[PDB]
Amino acid sequence: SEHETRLVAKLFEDYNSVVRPVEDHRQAVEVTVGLQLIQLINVDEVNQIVTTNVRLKQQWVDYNLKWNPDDYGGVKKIHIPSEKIWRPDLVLYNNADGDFAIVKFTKVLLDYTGHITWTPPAIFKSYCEIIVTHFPFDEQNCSMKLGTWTYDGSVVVINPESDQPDLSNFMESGEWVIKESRGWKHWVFYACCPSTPYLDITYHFVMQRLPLYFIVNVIIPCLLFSFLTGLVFYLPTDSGEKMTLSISVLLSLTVFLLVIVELIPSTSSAVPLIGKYMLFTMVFVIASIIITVIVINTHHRSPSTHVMPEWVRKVFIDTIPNIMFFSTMIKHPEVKSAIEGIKYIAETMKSDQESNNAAEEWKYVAMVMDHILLAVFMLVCIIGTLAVFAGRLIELNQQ
Amino acid sequence: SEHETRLVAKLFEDYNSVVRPVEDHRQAVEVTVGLQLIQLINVDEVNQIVTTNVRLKQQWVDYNLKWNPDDYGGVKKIHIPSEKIWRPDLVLYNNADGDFAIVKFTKVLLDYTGHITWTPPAIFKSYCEIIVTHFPFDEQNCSMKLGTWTYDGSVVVINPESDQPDLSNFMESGEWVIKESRGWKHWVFYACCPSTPYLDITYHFVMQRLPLYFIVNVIIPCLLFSFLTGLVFYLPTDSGEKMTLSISVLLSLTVFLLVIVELIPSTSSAVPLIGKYMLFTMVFVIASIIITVIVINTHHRSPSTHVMPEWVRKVFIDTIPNIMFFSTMIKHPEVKSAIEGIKYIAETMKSDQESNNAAEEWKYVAMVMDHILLAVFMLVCIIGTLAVFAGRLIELNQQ
Amino acid sequence: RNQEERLLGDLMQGYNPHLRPAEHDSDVVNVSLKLTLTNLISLNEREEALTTNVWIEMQWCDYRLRWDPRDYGGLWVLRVPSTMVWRPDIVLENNVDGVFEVALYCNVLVSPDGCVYWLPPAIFRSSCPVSVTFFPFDWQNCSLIFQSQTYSTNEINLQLSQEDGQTIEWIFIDPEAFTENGEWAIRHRPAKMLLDEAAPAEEAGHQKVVFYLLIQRKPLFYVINIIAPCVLISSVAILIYFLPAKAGGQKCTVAINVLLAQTVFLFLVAKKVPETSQAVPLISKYLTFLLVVTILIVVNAVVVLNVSLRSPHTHSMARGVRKVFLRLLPQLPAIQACVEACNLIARARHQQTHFDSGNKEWFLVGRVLDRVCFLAMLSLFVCGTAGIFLMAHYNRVPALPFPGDPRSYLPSS
Amino acid sequence: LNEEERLIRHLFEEKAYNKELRPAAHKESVEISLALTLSNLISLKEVEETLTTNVWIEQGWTDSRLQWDAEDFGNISVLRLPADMVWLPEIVLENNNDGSFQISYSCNVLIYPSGSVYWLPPAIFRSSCPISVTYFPFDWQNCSLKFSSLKYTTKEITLSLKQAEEDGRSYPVEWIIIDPEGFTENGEWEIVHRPARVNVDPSVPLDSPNRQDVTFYLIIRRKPLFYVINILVPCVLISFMINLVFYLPADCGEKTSMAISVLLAQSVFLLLISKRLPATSMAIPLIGKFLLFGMVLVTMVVVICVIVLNIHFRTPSTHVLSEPVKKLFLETLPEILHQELFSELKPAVDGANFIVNHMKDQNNYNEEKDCWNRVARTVDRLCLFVVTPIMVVGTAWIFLQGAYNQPPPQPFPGDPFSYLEKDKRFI
Amino acid sequence: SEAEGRLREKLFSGYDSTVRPAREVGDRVWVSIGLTLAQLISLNEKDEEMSTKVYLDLEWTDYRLSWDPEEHEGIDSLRISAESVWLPDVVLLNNNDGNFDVALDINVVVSSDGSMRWQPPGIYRSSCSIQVTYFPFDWQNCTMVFSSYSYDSSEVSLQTGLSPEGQERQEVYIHEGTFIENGQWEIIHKPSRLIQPSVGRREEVTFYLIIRRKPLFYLVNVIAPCILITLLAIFVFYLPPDAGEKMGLSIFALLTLTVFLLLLADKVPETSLSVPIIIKYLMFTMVLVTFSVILSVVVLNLHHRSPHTHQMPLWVRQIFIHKLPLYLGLKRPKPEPPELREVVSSISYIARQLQEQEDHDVLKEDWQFVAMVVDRLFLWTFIIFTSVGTLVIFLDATYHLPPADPFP
Repeated sequence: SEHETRLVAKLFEDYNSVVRPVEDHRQAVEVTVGLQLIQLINVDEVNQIVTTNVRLKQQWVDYNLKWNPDDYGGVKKIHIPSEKIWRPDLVLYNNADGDFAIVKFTKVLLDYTGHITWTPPAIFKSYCEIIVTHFPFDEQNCSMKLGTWTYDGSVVVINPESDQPDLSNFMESGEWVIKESRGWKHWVFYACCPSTPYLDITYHFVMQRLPLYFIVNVIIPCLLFSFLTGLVFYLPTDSGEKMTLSISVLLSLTVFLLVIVELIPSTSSAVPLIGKYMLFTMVFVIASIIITVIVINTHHRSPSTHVMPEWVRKVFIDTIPNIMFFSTMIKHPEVKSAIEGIKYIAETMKSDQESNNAAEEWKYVAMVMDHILLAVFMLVCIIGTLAVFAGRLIELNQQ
Repeated sequence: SEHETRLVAKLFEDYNSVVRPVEDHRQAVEVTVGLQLIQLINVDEVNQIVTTNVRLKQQWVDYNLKWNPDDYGGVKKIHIPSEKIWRPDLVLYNNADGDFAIVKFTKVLLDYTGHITWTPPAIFKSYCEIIVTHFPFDEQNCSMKLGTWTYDGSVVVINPESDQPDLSNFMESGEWVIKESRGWKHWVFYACCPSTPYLDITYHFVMQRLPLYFIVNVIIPCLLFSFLTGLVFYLPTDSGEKMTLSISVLLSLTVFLLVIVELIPSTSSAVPLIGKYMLFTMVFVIASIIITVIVINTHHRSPSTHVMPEWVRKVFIDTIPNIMFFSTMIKHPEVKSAIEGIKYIAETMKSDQESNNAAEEWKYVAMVMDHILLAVFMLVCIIGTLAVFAGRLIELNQQ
Repeated sequence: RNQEERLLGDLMQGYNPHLRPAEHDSDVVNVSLKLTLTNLISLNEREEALTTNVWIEMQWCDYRLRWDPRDYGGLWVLRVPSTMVWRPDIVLENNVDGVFEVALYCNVLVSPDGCVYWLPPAIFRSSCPVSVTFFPFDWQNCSLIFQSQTYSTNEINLQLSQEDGQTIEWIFIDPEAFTENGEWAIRHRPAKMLLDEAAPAEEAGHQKVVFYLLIQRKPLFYVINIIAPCVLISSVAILIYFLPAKAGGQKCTVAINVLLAQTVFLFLVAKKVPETSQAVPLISKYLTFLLVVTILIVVNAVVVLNVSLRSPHTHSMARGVRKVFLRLLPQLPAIQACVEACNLIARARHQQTHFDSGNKEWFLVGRVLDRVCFLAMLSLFVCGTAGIFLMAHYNRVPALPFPGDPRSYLPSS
Repeated sequence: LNEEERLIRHLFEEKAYNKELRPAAHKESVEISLALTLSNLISLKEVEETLTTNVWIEQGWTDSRLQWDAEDFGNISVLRLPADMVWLPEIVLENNNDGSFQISYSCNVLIYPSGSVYWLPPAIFRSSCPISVTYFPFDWQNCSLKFSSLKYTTKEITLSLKQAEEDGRSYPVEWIIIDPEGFTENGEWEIVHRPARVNVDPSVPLDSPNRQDVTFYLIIRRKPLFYVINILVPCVLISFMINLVFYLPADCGEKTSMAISVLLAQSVFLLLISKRLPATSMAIPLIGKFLLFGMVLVTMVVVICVIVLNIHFRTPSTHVLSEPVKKLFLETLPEILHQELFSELKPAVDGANFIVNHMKDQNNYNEEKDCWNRVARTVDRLCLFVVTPIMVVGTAWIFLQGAYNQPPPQPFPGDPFSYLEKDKRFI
Repeated sequence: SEAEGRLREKLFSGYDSTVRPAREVGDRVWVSIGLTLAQLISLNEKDEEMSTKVYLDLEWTDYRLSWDPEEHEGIDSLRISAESVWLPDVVLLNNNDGNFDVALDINVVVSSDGSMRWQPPGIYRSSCSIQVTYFPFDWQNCTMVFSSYSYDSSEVSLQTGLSPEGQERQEVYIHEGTFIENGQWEIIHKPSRLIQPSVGRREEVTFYLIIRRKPLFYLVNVIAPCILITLLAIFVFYLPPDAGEKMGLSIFALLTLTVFLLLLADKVPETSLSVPIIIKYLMFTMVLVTFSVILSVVVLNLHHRSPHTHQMPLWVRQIFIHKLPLYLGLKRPKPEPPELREVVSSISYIARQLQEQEDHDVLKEDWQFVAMVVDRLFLWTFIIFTSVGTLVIFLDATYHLPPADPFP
């Protein structure tokens, strides 16, 4: 276009992009700022960094970039490079692992009235404090503080375009759901510049994690392994396999604890819900191991080496009927040698019978102890799992 | 300063940075090159790349950048952007995943005599071949070959600033200690340019690893499991736990081998001695498992199924104890039916006692074999432990 | 912007940003430096790198950028791009990633008396040699060293910033910008200006400004998620002394499995500590101690099983049975065939009874051995745990930022 | 003044050099000679399928605008210039997978009085190398570096290989140059063939810049000692212990536990080996095939151990030992594989008879138990002699497929030329 | 050539590369966009990002860059640096890494009539929403949206680039001679569609790639080991209770399955809109092995019931000794002077003791036979459940096929 070529040559013959685009230096540049969240790329909990793809729409009037369309064949809007004009220097205060300002300098749309629209893209890696208290059912409020760096409120005034970020082009995430989003303008006095206030717009997004992945891949195996903890008390002591069950469960929960520990920040501000559950089932399994060792010791207590205490007999055999499908428990010297041998055999079987019967008393004590402990541990499993998860679950189902 | 402005205007009016800065094109530019190692960032062994922070001090003289200080207010030195002047094109020949040449163009100190000093920083990721033979007690020699790329020795002569690289500003590394460092100048004839020699300075650094981390995290657990191997032969066969011990120790040695695999490059120039040790203990445990299977099979041979060989009764019953010490081991139908039944009982128990005696002989053979194998395997474990490690350890302690 | 444009045109005529603001040669340009920590992003212990978000305030005065506000309609400040003015090439010397300069080259704020105020933001990754001796109950002394990459002491004077009569010898922390790290608490934050008196006065980087961060780890995560699991799973190893010394007792299964668990914990701990070799971590030494305790538990379980399952026909020892009983108290014509068969039956039962008695004696010997060794290993475990944890507990941060310096380097108020 | 300064002022100011114009007539093509010197084969990442190589790319052409008479300029016979001051053919690596088309360091060009421009920039190129996994760790790979111009077509430039001279006879350099003074050997990969070709595709149109290219191929063979020592030997030795369960007794010996532990070890090996190779579907790795075969064999042996334990723990009160099974598994297979005296004494005689009958019943029970145990042992020995040959044969077959794999004798099948320096083709 | 230099000087006299070539106000610049896939580098499911190497094919007209070849020595085409001419601001809108522009700056081919052809290379990383339900037997529909970043539809209008075959070709071009197929993905369909906005976005050209995974790696490395471990879990019920190895087999099979799940977690997508079918299979197998552990504990409990303490309920006797064994084919083998005075007393005591032991053994054998019947019933039940569940899951996976039509 020859008209637009002449216009662009005329507008930038004596243009200065250093100075603010005002007729008088005493007035401020009014800027309208609007964030458009295109995609929520990542929420790194370990490093506490939120990666978002955004478009930072900025609108402002330039005094020296006006023209009459009648003088230029009716041209009313043009597209010009942004690097050649004055721009607001909008900086993300809470940047963590990225660029502080815009680095992609896309074209600006310039109207004949001096109005400039500049909508650059950006990949903001902002800092979000990650609260782990309800992980993997946690809610995270992550903010983005955008403000002019070197221009105070007296020389450049930024205004929000809308009360909320623009989510009309937001690609839905497979891990997070944005519950609420809101942009607030703040006037802040900094110690570096105590005279004038500096303006900022903080855009915050409340995000609810979708917990299906962590439920399937972490929680369900842990529930399966914790359910097998109490079943050690239904195993007989004569099988010689109680320790196998308990120890394998303990090792599996140890591996899963490593997996969960690799998934959360090392901050000390809160203990995660899943970590609390893991420690609970670990103490549960170790208690099961201790009382299983006690049960095995009681079962194998040799009656010759151990006398039955009368209090144990009262507590376990006499007391505790509950369901009692149990029972509760001439004249040759050769002839003389035969008499002595037969008597010795009979007395030996007498002694063996009494020793065996005392052994079964010990085994019966162990059996009833196992039957009480099975019910106790099975109930404790459900009670602990509910007491951990159900509070957050009913909170989410009730909100 | 106004005089400095006048000077810098005077120096760069007809200056050409393309031209070599000498009075005559037939003479060479004399460049003094010195390397200052600031920090050994990394010695990546798997990728065989050494990352270092360095300062590459280059000094020369520019013929066309001289001035009289009396004519410019007594200015004897100035600072000039390095991009405005001719520079030597030093390149790191053995670049692996970095920049061949200097990319950060700091300023140059220029004297009134034309002397230029330029000290750019660099992050050099060079190629060090990793001799894995004595890992983790290993010593690595890494070179840095620096030379002018396009200028042969007849047009640009590089000279080392000193024999040794400058380690005055070196931050000491926690994993490596530099024992020796030296720079050597070389006149190399390349196939691309047969007629002229190209100069290079190769700065080499000998480094000795500090092995405490690998001693604590790898060697000590592995030694503990190697010691755990030997106790299977002192464990009785009546406990039913020999195989569990053996295969568990084996599994642990597998996971240690496949992490030490991850900690070492996959080159075939040499096999690490830690890998030799792990293969040695793997074969040791596997021989232990095979021999334990033989012992277990021997412990339950019975006269009903196996007859005692004469050589076994010659060796393991009388010859082995010589080196060891043990115990070296009115008639009526009903009436006559009762008498014959008592005869049957007596014969049955006598036969059972004979069978038990033969079984006990087999158990005693298993017991003496277990003692011999306990001694042999403990001694073999100690000998293999010392033989692998004693060489490098005494070499380093004598060093 | 008529007055701003007029002033920028007037000031930038003949201005060379590559030349120092020395009105007369041999003059030294005073550069005031202040640091404001906005967020301590991380301390990567493996790479030994401290990532910090900072605002680095640099102040100096350019005699070439002076103007009278009355000549320019009362304009008393000008925002100029930082590339068009001269700057001191202040860089972080101890950077790890090769990034020497600030991130964003924002505008400078020039004042009528010529004094330039630059306050860029930066994400600096400095080199912090991590001391691991008391991990996770450790504190680290990281440093940020700032110096001019170009100019020497005779050319610029790099000083700390001064408030109204007071020198700001500390990292500033604005409450309106600071965010607390969830893992690290800043205990001391001094600042110093270091000028080696005997160094050359012609080389550039010899006057430095060092900002130190003494940071204490918050160890709640590591105690809850790593240490207490390890302690309890090691206590499980102690329980094998109560299991019976027979088949089905399952001593070795328990002991070797808890050994595998402790090795897994050692693997987990090794991931979170550097590969340096200045010292062994506290938690690593505790893990090695627990491993050795479990190995000795396995050794004694094997010995106890061997003693308990010793056959009477194999061998006997009169001294061994005596010593345990000493310690047990502190611990607490058809008739001819008929009679021949009857005698054989009785003698067989006698032999069975004697064999059973010998087995019972061996069983008691094994039980006594297990009981005596239980208390010794419990004492070893408890003493080692208590000693290591007290050593952890007594690793407090020093009271003062610098040993030998009575000063606290904290702001007045 | 410097003759270099005079010459630059002559070539670039007096004659007004324009780097945007080709050094040729409009309907004439510039001949670009290309060679490649491999300084270091940095890596071949199989999972990412990327070859990282350090290479000096030698480009040569003639620029008649940059010629001078050496006599008029103090017998100056060479000049170093920035590469951005002259027209360049702009040769790029088309096979890059990271997006870095251009050389790394844009060094100077050397120009001679005849007008010949010579450029030798270094580069670290990351090219796409599809990987064959069928014989890992005994595999060989065929990577290629394809160089072409995206700015110019065959009408505008003509790519060709560098020509060298021997005793006055000119030949083309049809191989990757390996300078002994600038080459470092890779510890894992040895170069078997290193040819170089000029490819012209007649299918694509003449106006396409992709019609012509120069391809430098690297056929490389892995050195398998690392994987043989560290991976294959442990896994094979662990796998072959599954035969040992057949020697373990059926009462004390934990046959099933040992066998499933071998299975767990094989699973760990397989899963950790799958991470060292890409997830392609062209073929299964040799080691992967071996581990799958071993896992299936271990599963069969565990099932066999379950059946043997089932047979061993049989009793008269549960199963009847049929005479056919008895004869088959205890005789046939083991052979090939290798008046007071009435009334007052009635209590005594009755008790004696009952005791005797109880003892006889117990003895018969015990003999039946022993017969079941021997049947189980015979089954164990038969399964040993059936399973161990199968495992040995399969292992030997798989690893002989592995060992006998070698690269082709020639770089290109169907082309007899060896692409070696000794066989240089003078023309 | 000097003629080329003079022509270039003539064309770029008073030419502004930042001004759109609109001869009249209100004129549209028609841009034709085509794509050529050189390599499908990867589809990373964890990052949900498709990495590709492509050659764009952008065609338009610049009326300011036309000339008469007869007046310029027959020069009818020029290859000009792409920064010296106006370019459409065409960008990959749906990029994932923040990189919008092309990979290399190359020449634009300008014809004497002003026709501009630009074929830049580009290494792109676009966003792809991974449908995880049938992974690894899944097909993905990954899109590449190309649009002008700045110019609106009234200024620059897009259209699909026709191949030399013409006919308004709507497809990604792949040169079968040089294209190397990805080893993990097969391109089923590859259309191209001009999406025009409703009545606020602008016109875009979307290139779709329907790509089907080749699941041989996951079949070999994951599915078959899981089938083997499940088959092993079946045979715990054929193991005797007297061997004392049921717990070890079942629990360590569960541990192996857990190991497989954890070491498969590095490959599966990490979204939460669905569950992969392979993860469903692993969870089913883990639950089945857990139930096998539970019922093995039950069987071991039944086998070791002390006869003197536990009296068998009569209903247990009827169901598990009389009724079920006939149905399960588990027939029980059984169809069902002073010295002399003292010696007589002793012998009577021996006979009574052996009688009592016989009764105890009978009750113990009855309990063990009940445990055995329960074990066989559970063996058959687990065979049925395993086979049915595996068949259902495998038929659900195998019958998931890529579409026959790109745009239903």
